Amino acid sequence: MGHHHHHHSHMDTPENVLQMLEAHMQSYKGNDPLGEWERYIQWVEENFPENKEYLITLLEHLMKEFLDKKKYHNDPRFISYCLKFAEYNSDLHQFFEFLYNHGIGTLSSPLYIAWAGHLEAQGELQHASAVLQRGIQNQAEPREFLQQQYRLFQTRLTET
Repeated sequence: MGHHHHHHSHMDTPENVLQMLEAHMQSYKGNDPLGEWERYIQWVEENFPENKEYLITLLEHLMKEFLDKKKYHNDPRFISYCLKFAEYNSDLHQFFEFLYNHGIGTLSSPLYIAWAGHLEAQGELQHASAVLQRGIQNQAEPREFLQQQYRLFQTRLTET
C-alpha cells in the first residue's frame, strides 16, 4: 500500500526499497539469495536510523522468500533476522508459532528462548516452559542453553 505514491522526497515507499532486490531476485542464478537480502537489512539500518517501517518490510518478506527454502529452516542468521523483526511486533505468539509450524528454527535454541522470554513477561510461564521443552526434544542448538534456561525458568514459576 504505497505504489505510485512516491512524492518529491529523498525517501520512497518501503515497497520500492524491497523491489530494488526483488528485480535482482527474479533472474538470480545461484550465488546464494540470502547474501543479497542481508545487504538491504544493513542498508536500511545505516540509511534509515528511525525509519524502521522500511526495515520491517524487508524482514517480514525475508521470512516469506526463505520460508519454503527448506535448507534455510535452521539458518542462525535467518532466525536472528526473525529475532530482529520480533522486537518491532506485538504478535510474537502468532509469529514464533508460524516459524515453528513451518520448521523455521527447530534446530535453533535462540528462537525458543526469545518466545519463552516474551511469554514470561505476559504471564504465559507454563506455555513458555512448553516452548523450551520443544527445543530440548527437537535437539535445538545450543541444547545446553535450552536446559540451563529451562531449569532457571522453572525455579522462577515454582516460587511465583
